[PDB]
Amino acid sequence: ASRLVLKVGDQEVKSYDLTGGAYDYTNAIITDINQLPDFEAKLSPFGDKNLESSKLDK
Amino acid sequence: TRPHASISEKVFCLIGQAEGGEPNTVYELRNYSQAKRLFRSGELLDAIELAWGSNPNYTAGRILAMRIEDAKPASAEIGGLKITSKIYGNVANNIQVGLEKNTLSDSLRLRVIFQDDRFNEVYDNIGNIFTIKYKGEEANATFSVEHDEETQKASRLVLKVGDQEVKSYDLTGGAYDYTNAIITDINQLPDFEAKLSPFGDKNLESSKLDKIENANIKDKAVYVKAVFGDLEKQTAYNGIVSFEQLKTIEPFELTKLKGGTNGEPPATWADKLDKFAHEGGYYIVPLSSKQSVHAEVASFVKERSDAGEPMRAIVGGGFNESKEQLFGRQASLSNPRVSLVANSGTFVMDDGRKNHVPAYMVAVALGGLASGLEIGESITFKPLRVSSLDQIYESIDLDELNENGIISIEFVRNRTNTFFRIVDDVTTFNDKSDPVKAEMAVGEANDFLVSELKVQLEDQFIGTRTINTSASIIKDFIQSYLGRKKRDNEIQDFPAEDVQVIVEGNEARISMTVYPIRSFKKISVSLVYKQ
Repeated sequence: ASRLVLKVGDQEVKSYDLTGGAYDYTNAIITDINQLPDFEAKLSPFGDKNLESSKLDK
Repeated sequence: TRPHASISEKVFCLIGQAEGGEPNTVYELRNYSQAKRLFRSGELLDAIELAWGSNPNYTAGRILAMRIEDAKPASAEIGGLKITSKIYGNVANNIQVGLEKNTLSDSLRLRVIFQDDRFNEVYDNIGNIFTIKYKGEEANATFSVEHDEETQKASRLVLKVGDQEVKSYDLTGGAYDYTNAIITDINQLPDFEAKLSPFGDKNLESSKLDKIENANIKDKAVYVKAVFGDLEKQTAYNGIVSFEQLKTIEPFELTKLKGGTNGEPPATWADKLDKFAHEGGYYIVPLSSKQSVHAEVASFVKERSDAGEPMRAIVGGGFNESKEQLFGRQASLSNPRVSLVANSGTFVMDDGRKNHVPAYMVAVALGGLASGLEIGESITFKPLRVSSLDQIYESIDLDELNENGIISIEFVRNRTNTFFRIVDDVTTFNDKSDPVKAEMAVGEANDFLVSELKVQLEDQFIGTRTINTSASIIKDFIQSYLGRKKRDNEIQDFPAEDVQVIVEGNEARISMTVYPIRSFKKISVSLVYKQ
């Protein structure tokens, strides 16, 4: 995985660059999505999955 | 709270593929906290801690190290600034820098992020050097700051009441080099006031102030900004990043630096390896692998010794290299001052990871041990503290290796303990008839003794006081020197009566004999049982 992109309508609001940096771990993605006023993110209740963001799926 | 509490002569060299710090420059090392600060990763960081973790008792002294890479720093041009990373290599690309505005103060804000170090800092109140206020009863009052259009240095600060100048502060040079003089003199005027910014002693040079015109003062405490000089004050000696002004500074989005490079593997080593030619190291071990390195290092060492600088290298071939390969490497490396290590293994290390260790790094460990020994003390039978050795060799194989001049390591399981001891210090030079060439400790003692004798002869005689310093005086000086060295036990004995000097003109030809320390190597016991 290289990018996670949030799009409102047709246009990108923000993108999380998963190639490497602040978003090596998914929990940073959860926190930053939660930081956006219009978006929310919540971790799965079944254990601290907490996977590396490079292993996310298309 | 500035005063507070918070909570071996044989210098050794390392060179090879380090993955951190600026390359092509020699670094002198004393503690591995210094190493991690500079050599973040790669074989050099392992090699340093191995040298200082080489032996339970012995350790290497100060280490001279260079990263041999063509690395360059990541950099960016954005806004009115050129941004350069202090880190060298590909990792520098991860650095992200961005300018913002603090609207509450009408001032810039800077942020730098580097996630690998977990480094994240904010710099605030950038600019806003000092405020000006006015109290006169006239309708309005203003000020202006103007530059020299060529250098863009501030040249004047002018205070104007109505349309006309009351007073001007000539910032080109003189009493107003520093802004604090401007503050004091504005405060001296009855109708004007000035107060320094509360956020630190900004106290900038007045030439670095910014261009302002016709700012109305009467209703406002108006800030002079001087953003770039304040940026330099707050960031010049700080952080991972540095800035240069190309244009106007304005906010820009957080941007990754680009262009961080490590460079290709080097095709040759002379132009970088020769930097050790005056650093004063004795032992050197190259962490790199290829035989071209061994040839170039041997040539370098030989040139240094021919130039009067003693040096010796320790080498070891790869992983599990059989005797046939090692003999070919020895035949390609048979000159003295190079020691070939036969074995490779594993090191238990403070990383937690069990390292898989080539013979090059075993030779590193051996160089760290030898540099920690006393001058003239042999690595023979000393412990190595290797974890496990990928060893094919038994007693006859060890004989074959050692007779060929190839250093070998033997695992010994004592009755209740295990240790790895190295059998001998034989050099790669094959002919055993001359132990100065064949044996490393004898050569080391010879090099140090000869250098000392050279220096003492220089001081005593090549001061060139007179030709009347006849041959008998030189003989006496020699004999006194050898007597001192016998007293120090640096030599076993010398003939008192068999030193001769012949002098003719400005030249003295001298011959002497010295008995080297005779080492004792072999024992055989014929145990017999009776009754």
